[PDB]
This record gives sequence, C-alpha cells and structure tokens, in this order.
Amino acid sequence: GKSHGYRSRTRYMFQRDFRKHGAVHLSTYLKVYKVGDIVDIKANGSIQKGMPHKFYQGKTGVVYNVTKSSVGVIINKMVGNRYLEKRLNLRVEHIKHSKCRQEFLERVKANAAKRAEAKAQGVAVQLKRQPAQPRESRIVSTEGNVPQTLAPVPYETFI
Amino acid sequence: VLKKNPLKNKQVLLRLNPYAKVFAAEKLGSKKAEKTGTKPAAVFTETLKHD
Amino acid sequence: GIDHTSKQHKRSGHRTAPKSDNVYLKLLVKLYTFLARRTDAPFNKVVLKALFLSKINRPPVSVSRIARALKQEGAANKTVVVVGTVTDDARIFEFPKTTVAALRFTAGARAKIVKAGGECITLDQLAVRAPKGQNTLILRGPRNSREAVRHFGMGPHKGKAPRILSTGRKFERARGRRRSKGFKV
Amino acid sequence: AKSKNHTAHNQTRKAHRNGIKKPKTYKYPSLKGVDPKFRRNHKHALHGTAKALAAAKK
Amino acid sequence: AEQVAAERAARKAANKEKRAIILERNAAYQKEYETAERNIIQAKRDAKAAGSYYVEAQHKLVFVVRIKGINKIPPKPRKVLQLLRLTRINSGTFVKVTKATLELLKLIEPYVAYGYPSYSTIRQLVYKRGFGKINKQRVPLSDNAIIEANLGKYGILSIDDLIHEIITVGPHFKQANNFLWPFKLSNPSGGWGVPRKFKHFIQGGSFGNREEFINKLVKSMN
Amino acid sequence: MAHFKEYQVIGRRLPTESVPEPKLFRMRIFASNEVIAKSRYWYFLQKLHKVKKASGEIVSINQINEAHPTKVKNFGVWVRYDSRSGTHNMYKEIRDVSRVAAVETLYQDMAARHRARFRSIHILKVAEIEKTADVKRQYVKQFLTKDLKFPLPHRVQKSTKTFSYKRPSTFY
RNA sequence: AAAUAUGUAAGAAGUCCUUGUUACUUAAUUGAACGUGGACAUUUGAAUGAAGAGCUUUUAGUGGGCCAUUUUUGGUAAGC
RNA sequence: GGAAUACUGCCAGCUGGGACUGAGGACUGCGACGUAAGUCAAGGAUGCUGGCAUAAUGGUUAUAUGCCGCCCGUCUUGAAA
RNA sequence: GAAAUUGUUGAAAGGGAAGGGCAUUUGAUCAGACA
Repeated sequence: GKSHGYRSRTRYMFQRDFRKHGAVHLSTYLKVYKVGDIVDIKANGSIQKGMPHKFYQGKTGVVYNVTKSSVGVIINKMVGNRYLEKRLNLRVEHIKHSKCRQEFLERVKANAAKRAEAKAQGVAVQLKRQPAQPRESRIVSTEGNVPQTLAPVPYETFI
Repeated sequence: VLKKNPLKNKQVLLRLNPYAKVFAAEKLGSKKAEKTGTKPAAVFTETLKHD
Repeated sequence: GIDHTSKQHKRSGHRTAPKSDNVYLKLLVKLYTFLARRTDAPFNKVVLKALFLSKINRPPVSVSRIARALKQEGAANKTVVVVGTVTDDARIFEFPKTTVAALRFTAGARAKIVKAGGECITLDQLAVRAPKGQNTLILRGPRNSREAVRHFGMGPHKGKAPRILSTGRKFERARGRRRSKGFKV
Repeated sequence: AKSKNHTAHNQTRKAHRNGIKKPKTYKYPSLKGVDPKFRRNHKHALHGTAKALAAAKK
Repeated sequence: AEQVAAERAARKAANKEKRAIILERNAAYQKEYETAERNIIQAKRDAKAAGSYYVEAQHKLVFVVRIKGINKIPPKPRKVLQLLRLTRINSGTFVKVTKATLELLKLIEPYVAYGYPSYSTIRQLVYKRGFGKINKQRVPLSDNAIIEANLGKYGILSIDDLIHEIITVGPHFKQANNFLWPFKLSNPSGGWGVPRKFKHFIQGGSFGNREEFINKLVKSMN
Repeated sequence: MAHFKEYQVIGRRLPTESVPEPKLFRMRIFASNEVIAKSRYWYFLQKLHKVKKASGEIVSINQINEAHPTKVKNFGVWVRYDSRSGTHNMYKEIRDVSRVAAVETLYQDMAARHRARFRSIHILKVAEIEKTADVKRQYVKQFLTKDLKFPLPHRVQKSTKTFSYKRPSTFY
C-alpha cells in the first residue's frame, strides 16, 4: 500500500551538507531569540529531537515563545481556501536568524538620519525607494575605438 | 447631452485650449528652422561606407 | 466582451427602507430622510440606518443602561437617544433627571423617568429640538446576548452551546464530552 | 465498473472563487502555549503596575 | 432683486483670468516642446561633426493596446491585464517605464501591442477619447473646469496641463494617468497590415515591442 | 520578409565600473524597418560574443543607401542555410542593379528552389564582382556577351473586357 | 547545479529617548516582558490596481465527468 | 561643388463628393465673433417646396423567391440517432 | 354542442415529404388622421 509517514520523501531534504558532517559549530547555541523576532526554518539532520516537519523546511515565521532549549514560532499554513496559524516547537539547531529583516532596520535608521539633517536645511527629503529608471542620453566617442565589422561564421562541423 | 469632437469643430477648439486662436497666426506647424551648415566628421564616412 | 473582476449587478446588501408596514414608522423615515439630505450632519444619517434595522438588530435598552451612560465625564446633560424600546430595570434605585428620547416606552420605564423628574419624548420631538443632533448621545443595546447567538459556530473545541431540547443527565454528556468515555470533544 | 480515483483539477479555481485570505492578525494575540512560568510572573507584573497608577491618580 | 447682473458680471470677470492663466501657460509649453526637439537634433549633428555617436535617452512612457480578446487567457497574464485596466479588446492606457513595469509588459506580450507615442498621437487621444473618472463615473472632459475641479490640487487645471503631465513624466503622473478612463478605441481604418494578427511584429505579426511605428496604428484606431 | 532596406547597427555592451570604453562592435543588417534591424543585430552577437539585449545597448542605427543605384552590377553572395537535415553553405551569384535588390532576389530564389524560409537563412557576405571572367555561374555569364539581343516570342497581351470581337495575335 | 514555481519583509500595531511594575531571571536594577512620559506625519518608507473593506446566519444543487497544449507512468499500440 | 526628388513625420493647412443618425423640448452653462448694439456652426434640426388624403405608407394573411433551419421529452462525458 | 375526424362549396400551392426564421414582390384584407 501507500506510505505517508512522518519523514516520508525526505531522502535529500535532511542530508548533512556534504563535507560538513559531524558536530555543529557553537555559534548556533549562543544566538539569542526574543519574542517577535523573525526566523527561518532549516532542519538539521544530525539533531533528531525537536525536528520540524518536512512541510516547514524553508518557511519563515515569528517567534512567540522562548523555552529552555527550544523556541516557539508562528507559521501560516495554507489549507484549502484559507490560511491557518500553526504553532511549532523547534530547538535552536533547526532555526537561524532571518536576514530579510536585518537590512530593513538600518534603512529605518538611514531614513531617520536623512530626515533629521533635512529638517535643519530643507524640505523634500525624497526618502523613498525608486526602481531602476531608464538610462539617459550620453555621447559615444570612438577615439581609439574604431568599430570592428563582424559577420556570421560559415558552417563548420569540426567533429 | 452630446459629445462634440474637437479638431473638427472650431467652436469647441476655442473653448478648450485658448492658445489655438494664436496658433493659426504664425501657423506654428510650418515653422522654418534655422539652416545650419556643419558637416559630419570624416571618420563617420568610411564607417558607414565600410564593406 | 469585458473581463469582469467583480460581480455584475450586485446589490449593496444594506436596507434602504423598512420592511414593516407601519404608517407611523414611515412618517419618521420620511422626516429623517429630508433631514439627512439637507443638513450635512452625521447624526441624521445614523438615525436612518438605525430606523431600518430589524427587531433583533434593535435590542431593548434598559433604564439602568441609560443611567450608566449619564455618569460619564461631561455627559450628565446630553439627551439620550435610543432607536428602539426602553425597558424598566428594578435593580436600580437612583435615577437622574436627564430626558430620554426613544421610539417605544414600556409602562414601567415611562413611569420611572417621569417620577424622577425626567421627560419621555418621541423621535419627532427631537427634530424640532436638535435638527443637527446637538448635545445628543446615541445608545443601543447588546446584540450578542440573544439566545440564538450562543449556538452560532458550533464545532469541535468551540464550546458554543449545542442545540438541544431537554437538558440534564442522558442528554449529550456521554462519549464525546469527557475523557472517561472515549475522548474529550 | 472501475471509476476515477483522484484528481486535483478545478481545485485551485474553486479556492480562488472566494479568494485565499490572510489570517486576520490582531494586537495582543492569544497566549496559548506560552511558558507557564513566564505567564505566572507576568500576571503579577500587571497587578503591581495597576495599583501603581492607581496611587498616582488617586 | 439683486444677483441678476452683479455676480454674473463677477463670474464672467473671474473666469477671464483663468483663461489668461491657461493661455500663458499653454504658450510656455509650446516653446519648450520645440526647444527640446531642436536640441536633440542639434546634439546628433554636433556629435557626428565631432567624430562621435550621440545616443538618446530611453523612452519613459509607452502606450499599451490590448490585442487578444477575453477567452482562454492564463491566470498570470489575466491578473496583469486587470492591473493595467485593459479589460477589453482595443483598450489603451499609458504606462510609466520603470524596471517593475518593464517586467509586467513581458508577461502579457502575446496579448498586447505597445510602443512609444509621440506628441501628436497623445494630443489627439485626449481630445477625442478623453474621459475622466469622477466618483466612479465615466465623465467626458469637454471643459477645463471639470479637470480643475477634480485634479486642480496637483497643479493641472486645463486640458493641456494634463497632456503636458503625460508626455513629460513629472511627479504627478500616477494621479494624472489614473484620472483618465481607459481609452476605448475602434478597429483600425486601414486594417492591421498583416495577414495574421497573433504573431510577433519582428516575425511579421502585431504584438510585442513596437516602437514609433505605433503612432501610425494608434491614429488609425482613433 | 518585406521590401528590404540596409542598415548598420553598433553595439556597446554596457560599460561597467571595471572596464570602460568597450570595443563598439558593428555589422550590416538587411531588414524591412528599424524594428527588425535591431532584433537581427542581437541575433548574431549572441553567436559571436558573450552579450544579450539586457546586457548591452544600441549606439546608432543608420540606413545605408546605394552609392550607384542606377548601375547594373554582378554580386557574389555567400549564404548559410538550414535544410530539413543538416546545415549547408552555398555561394550564389545574382546580377542586379543594387545591393538591396540582389538580396530580394536571393530570398525568393532560396525559398523557391530549396524551400528555405527567412528564419533559416544567414547572410554571410555580399560583394560586388569587379571584373568579368570571374563569374563562375552559367546563368549570369549569358548576359555578359557582346551585343546581346534576344526576342520575346508568344506575347500574352492581357485584356480587360470579357468578350473580344477579334481573334488575338501573339506577334512581336 | 538551473529555468519555471515557492516562504518572508518593504513601518504609527513604527523608531528613538526617559524610568515604573514583577512572586520571573541575574553575582548585581542585570535581563526579560508589559507600561508611564517625550520626540519624529502623510514622497510615512517600492511599482500598479481597486464597481470598497471586514463579519455572520441560513439553505439549494453536486460528490459517474470528458477534451486539448505541455510534463509523465503501464502497454507493441489504441478514439486504451 | 550646388540643387531637385523619393521616403518617413507634422500642420490648433485648405477644399470637394457619398452614406447613416435628428435623441432632448421655456430660460440658466462654457465660449467665439463684434467699438457697441448684439449675433453665432456655443449644454441634441431647422427652413423652403411638392405630392397624396387614398390603399400612398403601414399592419395582418396566403403564395412566390434568396439564404438558413435534422425531433420532441428523457438518462447521459456525449442524442437528429 | 368544443376538439380529434368527415362531406360539400370557395380560395391557393404542389418535379422523391411537409411544417419554420429573416427580407421583399404579388393577391386578399384592415386601420388611422382628415382640423
């Protein structure tokens, strides 16, 4: 019959990142996690207890509970036509800090820094982000850059 | 009660954009440009006429 | 052909006229429709929507709920306006003097306000006093205290009053309600 | 009389008819599953700061 | 009583300064339209005389016209077309050219034809097919006061200020473009020019990136 | 694909902060308008250099006119076409009045005799043949003879009316 | 080790400063969590769009499907 | 060396012929032309002339002609079967 | 004293079905306003 076990279809998902086997480095145990932090889930194959389900590998959630050797995260899971909130208990070996939030903070600090200097000197801070605008007109010089004329290559087999 | 199209009804063309009255004075669409007499450089000639 | 994003010919889903055939109620709708159209006051638009509500959407307001609202800071002289029926409460013994305007008054509630030196007026007498609704205070009763509300959304791990006729032993207290018999809900 | 076992056809179109919606986040979320030792002290922390403001606006 | 001649004379006098302000601002646009065109031509001539090549700035606005109909559209292009307000065939709108909008155009390429419009085709589009969106109603412009009533806070108070805001992409392009109702164009008077319509213009069809030749096809549909 | 024109297109592929002043490549394009001339420019630069449209830009596009459009010339054309089975090289000679007119005849000749469409033909090199006795093809050497005269027998005179009252004559 | 699909973030429920609460925690007013007070407004933190957003009750029909593009399994193959 | 023409584009350039449509029903608004009085193609057609007041038009019906049109209901993925 | 069905008279059509839809001719028939 069919097989739908807890760790089904996890042959390569829980591998040990070839030539990174053995014990885990000590920097993952000295990182602090507070309530409200944003973390992403990436399970470790060498730690069996507190291992997340295969569905949550790669997901990103918010920490809501700080236990002794584990943390509680909040994951929004799409079931049917709605999203369901999930509360998960994972040890610190299966999670890490999410860098997507990191660059947001100094943008807040830079936006406050750009706005603070402009209150003394001038209105129109222009603190918003903009997409890649189309390039403007310039002048192409051919001094020492005479255009070389190209032609398509004739068919050659060279087998 | 009825949409009258400009560019072929001159009374509507003067209700909107009142600059259109003096646009026909100098005619502003058959303007003669100043005739400059500079020529392109030599290096552009053999590049265009290259084989 | 138009690629429609929303539902075509969809109604607003809100009442614009009362379903009742009361000729006196339609006179108040006729009066307050003129007031909300020609005053630009936010008070008159609330009354029209409150006058279109059904019986379950206009819960009775006890006379003790009015007295609690007049204990607020700087609200002892505001005219209480209730779009519904004001009922009498026997759990209070001291009632203030401020007048209350409402649609219906019970025998107990009308006698209690007048005995305390109050004044019970109708909604059409408020229009000649406060056309813009100045110094008013709209009060409306609780909607989720109804007996039909507690049965809504019944399901596992909800605790939402399953629909039953008779209560007591041998009536929905067996397996499915305790850990001794099977499982706990 | 074999029939059709299972398919996923028209399932994504049915789910998008009413739209997949956000879980409607709130301020002050539920404290289910939080550390009971931390919650036992947080109850007393709010009790002491309630009477502190009661003695400041007495 | 009064007000039969008094404030009528005041209204006919107050409307005269608005006609004078529009006349002098419309004159100011005419000089800088022709100055910006002569300068690009003169920059191309001066670079050729100096032994150089003058490249021009990339166009900052395109006019997107829907070609494909309604039935049999994949969901991802279907959602993109609804975000550009192209809900029917032969519908047109202006799109600001950025990195985010250029990726939007590549998804719906087999269904739309777009390109860089000139001043003549933009001016004729607003005068004939110009409709405003006021309180979810499709109100024809037909007057400078209706544009002043709904768009007067962002400077634009005439039909040429809105046109100047389109071709010269300024700080208020989003509010000016969204005020205009999507254009309802007809089929071209001379045909599409190709035996088959649903091919790329490079391969001999009509969709894809189609630059300033787009002025010929838009004016035939208008 | 249409009434052809000849263009020159120059690429620049975008100068980074490490390498400024790139090599400014150039080739000659036979196309119908400026839309396809830029498209066919990037088609061959992806066959010769590490470049695409997103990593490069177009410097200048100019239409090349015939220097002597009123002189009959002999052209030698090298092409690279893709058949149903394999790719072959071919050299053909066309006697016409201009470079753009010889390309028009070549595309009609290759499609009629070899069933090759426009997308399967690569124009390697077109060159004017300066001297006679260099024409190696027999279908061009016939018109290089001294005092070339030939009639046109069996003149098919096209009519307009459906009924004619005379018996037609095909004299010339 | 792709392409296509996929998770999160792009602010007021934010940031910063000041110092109150606790039976938790720390060698320790150290920390943690929650507040008091103060400062910073909508070019307030990318683009585009919105016949508005949110929520509840009740009930009908259906629970034999088929075809096509592409991916793909069994089979010599099939309108399998 | 000096021009013309072709090609592409612009004109709030001029002008002729044809077709379909005439909705709204005191005044109000935005304009234009005029020294003014006023006028105007400016928030929807008027003016003049002829013919018939009967089978002129129109309706109904039969027939003819051109094109199109398979049986109704039912179960079914699928019915003119 | 209805329909199915049948007789007579009158009108019309018919080259291996009939019946129908749009448009008009022809024939029969009807109406209006005559202000």
